[PDB]
Amino acid sequence: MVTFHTNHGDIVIKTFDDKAPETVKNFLDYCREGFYNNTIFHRVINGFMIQGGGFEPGMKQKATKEPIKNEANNGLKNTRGTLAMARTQAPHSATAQFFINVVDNDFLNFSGESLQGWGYCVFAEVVDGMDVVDKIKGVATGRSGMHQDVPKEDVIIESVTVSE
Repeated sequence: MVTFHTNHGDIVIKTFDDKAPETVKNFLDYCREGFYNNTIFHRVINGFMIQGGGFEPGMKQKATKEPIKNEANNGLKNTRGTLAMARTQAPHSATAQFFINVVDNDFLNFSGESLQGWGYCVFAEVVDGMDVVDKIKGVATGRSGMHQDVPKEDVIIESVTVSE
């Protein structure tokens, strides 16, 4: 288990260690190294997802490790409350950024090992604090440089605690 301590409340998640082993290891290493301390949910789209783990306040992107393999061919679906890895168009490009699905986002799901099919790798699920996720997803947002859906007030991941 892992708890995001945000300035809107605690989000408790259970990792899917068997189904996305490299994603979960990559995630837990960032957690333990403090990488997510004082990052924000920088992209918030109600009825879609909330995305964070990349930027400090002022959209100062953090330096990351080399990207990880996409494990979305594990068959796990981007249903409400699941966590998945954000990434660019390249399927195996994900680094630290993740998002929480706030609806069932069936269109994000793996359908084939290809550009358009690879989809987004689910690696954990919220087990407590979906109320906090539902508060964050509804905050006011706006533009910030080349970025859209940036919360007008920072939604800050203050720190992460690991439970074993």
